[PDB]
Amino acid sequence: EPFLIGVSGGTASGKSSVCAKIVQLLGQNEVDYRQKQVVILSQDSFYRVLTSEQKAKALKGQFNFDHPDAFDNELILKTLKEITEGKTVQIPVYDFVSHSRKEETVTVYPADVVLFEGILAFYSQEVRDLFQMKLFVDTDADTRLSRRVLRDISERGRDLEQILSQYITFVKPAFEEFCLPTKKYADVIIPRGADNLVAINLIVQHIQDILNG
Amino acid sequence: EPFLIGVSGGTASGKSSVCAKIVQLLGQNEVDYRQKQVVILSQDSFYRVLTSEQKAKALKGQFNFDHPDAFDNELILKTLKEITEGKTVQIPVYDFVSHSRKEETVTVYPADVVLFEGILAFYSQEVRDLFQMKLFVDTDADTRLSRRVLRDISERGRDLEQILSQYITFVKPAFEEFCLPTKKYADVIIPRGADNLVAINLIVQHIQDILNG
Amino acid sequence: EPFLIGVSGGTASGKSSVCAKIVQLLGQNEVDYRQKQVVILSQDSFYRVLTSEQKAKALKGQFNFDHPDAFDNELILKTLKEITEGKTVQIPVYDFVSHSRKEETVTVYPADVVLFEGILAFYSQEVRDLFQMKLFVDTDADTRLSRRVLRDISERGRDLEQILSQYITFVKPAFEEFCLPTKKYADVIIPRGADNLVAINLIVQHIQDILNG
Amino acid sequence: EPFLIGVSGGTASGKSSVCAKIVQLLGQNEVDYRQKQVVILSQDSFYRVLTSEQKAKALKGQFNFDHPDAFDNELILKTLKEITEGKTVQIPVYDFVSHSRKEETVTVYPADVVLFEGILAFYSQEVRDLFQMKLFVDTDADTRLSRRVLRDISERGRDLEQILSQYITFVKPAFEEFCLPTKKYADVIIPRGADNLVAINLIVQHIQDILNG
Ligand SMILES: Nc1ncnc2c1ncn2[C@@H]1O[C@H](COP(=O)(O)OP(=O)(O)O)[C@@H](O)[C@H]1O
Ligand SMILES: Nc1ncnc2c1ncn2[C@@H]1O[C@H](COP(=O)(O)OP(=O)(O)O)[C@@H](O)[C@H]1O
Ligand SMILES: Nc1ncnc2c1ncn2[C@@H]1O[C@H](COP(=O)(O)OP(=O)(O)O)[C@@H](O)[C@H]1O
Ligand SMILES: Nc1ncnc2c1ncn2[C@@H]1O[C@H](COP(=O)(O)OP(=O)(O)O)[C@@H](O)[C@H]1O
Ligand SMILES: Nc1ccn([C@@H]2O[C@H](COP(=O)(O)O)[C@@H](O)[C@H]2O)c(=O)n1
Ligand SMILES: Nc1ccn([C@@H]2O[C@H](COP(=O)(O)O)[C@@H](O)[C@H]2O)c(=O)n1
Ligand SMILES: Nc1ccn([C@@H]2O[C@H](COP(=O)(O)O)[C@@H](O)[C@H]2O)c(=O)n1
Ligand SMILES: Nc1ccn([C@@H]2O[C@H](COP(=O)(O)O)[C@@H](O)[C@H]2O)c(=O)n1
Ligand SMILES: [Mg+2]
Ligand SMILES: [Mg+2]
Ligand SMILES: [Mg+2]
Ligand SMILES: [Mg+2]
Repeated sequence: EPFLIGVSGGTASGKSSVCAKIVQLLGQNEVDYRQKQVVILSQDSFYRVLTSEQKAKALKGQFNFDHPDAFDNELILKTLKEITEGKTVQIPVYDFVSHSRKEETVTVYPADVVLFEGILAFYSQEVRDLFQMKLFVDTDADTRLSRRVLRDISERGRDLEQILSQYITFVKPAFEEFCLPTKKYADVIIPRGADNLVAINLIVQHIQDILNG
Repeated sequence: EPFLIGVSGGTASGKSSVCAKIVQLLGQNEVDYRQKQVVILSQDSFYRVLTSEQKAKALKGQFNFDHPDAFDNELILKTLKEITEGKTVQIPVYDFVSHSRKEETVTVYPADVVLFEGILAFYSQEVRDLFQMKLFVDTDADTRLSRRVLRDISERGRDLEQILSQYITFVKPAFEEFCLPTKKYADVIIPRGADNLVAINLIVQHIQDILNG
Repeated sequence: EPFLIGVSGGTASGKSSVCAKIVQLLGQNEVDYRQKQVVILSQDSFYRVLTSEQKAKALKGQFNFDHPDAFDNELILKTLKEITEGKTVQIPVYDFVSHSRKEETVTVYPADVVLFEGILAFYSQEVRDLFQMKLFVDTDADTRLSRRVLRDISERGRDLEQILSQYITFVKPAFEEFCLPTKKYADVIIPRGADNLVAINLIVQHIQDILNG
Repeated sequence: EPFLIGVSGGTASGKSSVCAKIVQLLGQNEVDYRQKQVVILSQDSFYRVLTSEQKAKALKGQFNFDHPDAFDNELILKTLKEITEGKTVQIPVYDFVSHSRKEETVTVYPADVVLFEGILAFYSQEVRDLFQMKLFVDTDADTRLSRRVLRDISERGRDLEQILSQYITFVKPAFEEFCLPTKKYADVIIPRGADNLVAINLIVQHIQDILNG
């Protein structure tokens, strides 16, 4: 029943902002949580719980959060399957500042349209096949690195050199090995991320049509 | 005023078939010529009339039909502006077999939506500014060459050797120098071409909305 | 022990002609077979013997000769190791017209320098580690397709349609999945191919040094 | 008489370090300044003197040091021509910390081999034709940005946000518009910059051969 839209692109490409803008333009930020018609799920909500050793390494920017193994892919698939079945689900909340899953959770009631966004949203064939539309937010790597540096220092309490070390060591290689090869599965490529008002209004209009019947 | 959609991409990327699929799905092929609400204009209709020396080289695959100068940009601008003003216009008919413009012209009546497609549709800023939406059909160069070889032999009366010679000598360099750099002006990138049904349906749905108001 | 130089690059990038130009410039074509100091080995000599079903599909351009499995990597490793040990070896002769290995084999006597070239020469780590120098011939995909079409029609008994079909279906995908990713192992990237005289002369000069001691 | 080698690549690709390593391995750092056989000239030595307004903007990372206009190209050409004529020349010394030409200068006596390195070494046809060998140090843009950030903060007294602003606004666009299109003129592409010992020893050996006669 629900129409699932998968959204991918590299880190800091604008995935989160594109999805947030779409939902805001659809007037969903005003709808009762129990009656939202369009919701956004982030693949990062499903990052795995780290062991003491792993967290230690994460604090030093030495843990690989960009490899498919960093995510609980079974939980992702099972949650998406339940959503397609019209079931109400609970989604974990991840804290990038402490590299941990919070205690609080977000309950997702049956929706008509679901946006699932993540750096590896198209990595798994099973997950891919669940999407009726696949969008890829394409932003150059150097541009994304500049955005990631500014974002991580000002929002995630990260140190510049740690960010750059983590990026060169893990983010870049994993993006090239696991994310780029999935771009070919996208139906539509969106450049300029959240500043692309034309592409965004196009998706908004399409979703509204789907909502109207 | 009519809603203009510009469509670009390299040679044989799928521009013509994408526009053709869009109007077919909109049911325009079952509407009388005078009653069509969506019409397709091709930049190739505006190739310049060749001088005798130019045609000579053209017959040997030694003329550059991929340079911006090969198109009558002044006529393109004039024609598109008149269309924007709701005027009925006559446009030339180009024959790829003879590298020449035919005697007959095509009457383009006022339509609600106009698709203008061509390898250098986004080259001119004045032209570019007339499009309310810009689409770029992105298809790999080798895939496109394959498509062009078969198409040119079967539709444009060309022979293998000349096609490859012209491609390597003029088409490839011109694409990199003049076409590729215009990709940044597109609002939406459609990979592969006419087989991309989700992207096509997104544009069809958008156009149907314009037609309904 | 002999100095081994590995050479890779996509199909028709210019690997064979680059190696051929190098030995020609070193004057090896004017030296008796037994006296040659620089020899060329092609990975294509190690294609596997096809089963009846495989040859059937091969005749229709429906067999994947671009997958690592299409080569006998065990024989390649064994042969190269023996050559490294200064042993004389016999290598197979492959016929592209019939997709089969000939009855006769070629005797490879101990040489001071060995050029081993092939589309997947850097795929195997064990093989890769035997090369003291690795060169990757980088030529654009469309340029390469053009070259392959002409070469395959004139040298490998293929017809246009089948070539393009095989290329798009197996060659292109395999290059992106298996060949392209090995480019990172090259020490030197030689663009364009055999027409790159400065790059070729650099390798010739380097080899002449090895020959002089 | 002198053999000129042009070296290009984007900012922080490793151009300076590659050239320095080559000269050091050739034993030139021990030779009397008046008798050096191999010398390195940097295109940055020829940055233009800024006006008061320009310097003000430079202090804010708002001046375009990546456009061909930022360099005194006539002085570059004339100096290279004089060097080819065996003339002794004087080369300005640039200070990145103060965005200015210093008073001190470096005198360059007749050399046998000259390495000229810069982000736009291959931009001018006249300058390009002076080179008998053209090398391009190829390093990914995101990797180069990370290196540039670390370098500018620790060696050029620049602020992080100013570096990123200057990079996004000027460096990246100019690299893509003016530098990338010159890569096609390179004879040899060198990856991994100064860590590529194989490629570096190859150039060293070639130069030594040129020096020996
Ligand atoms: N179009 C843009 N221009 C400049 N900065 C942007 C743009 N889009 C996003 N950013 C910034 O880049 C960072 C990446 O944000 P986000 O939308 O969450 O990307 P992603 O979800 O792919 O990681 C954010 O800090 C955001 O404010
Ligand atoms: N998905 C596809 N698979 C096989 N052939 C295709 C596909 N898409 C287009 N073609 C063919 O490729 C050629 C390029 O066609 P066209 O749509 O006219 O591109 P363009 O208008 O950009 O030049 C045509 O002969 C067309 O029928
Ligand atoms: N610079 C060039 N210009 C035109 N044709 C070329 C050039 N270089 C190679 N070719 C041709 O392209 C084809 C590819 O040849 P080859 O050297 O065998 O490449 P590879 O060994 O990588 O498959 C050959 O038919 C060859 O003669
Ligand atoms: N191979 C490398 N690995 C890590 N850092 C490097 C490497 N090569 C250079 N760097 C660093 O990157 C910066 C770029 O240096 P440089 O050689 O001067 O490049 P360019 O001359 O192209 O600007 C320097 O601060 C240097 O120490
Ligand atoms: N604890 C974590 C979890 C993820 N991440 C990063 O978050 C990125 C994915 O989130 P964005 O799509 O929002 O960029 C990954 O590239 C990864 O390196 C992190 O830096 N620390
Ligand atoms: N007489 C002509 C006119 C155009 N052309 C080619 O047609 C192409 C543009 O049309 P397509 O977008 O349909 O490929 C150009 O790349 C150009 O080389 C040609 O081959 N002969
Ligand atoms: N029987 C065979 C064996 C190999 N090949 C092709 O030969 C190529 C490898 O040789 P080149 O490097 O000379 O191009 C592969 O891309 C493969 O498709 C073929 O077309 N038929
Ligand atoms: N005053 C100056 C002059 C040049 N530059 C930078 O120096 C770079 C070129 O030097 P590198 O090749 O050493 O990176 C340019 O990208 C330019 O932005 C600067 O940041 N301030
Ligand atoms: Mg995000
Ligand atoms: Mg067309
Ligand atoms: Mg070959
Ligand atoms: Mg430098």
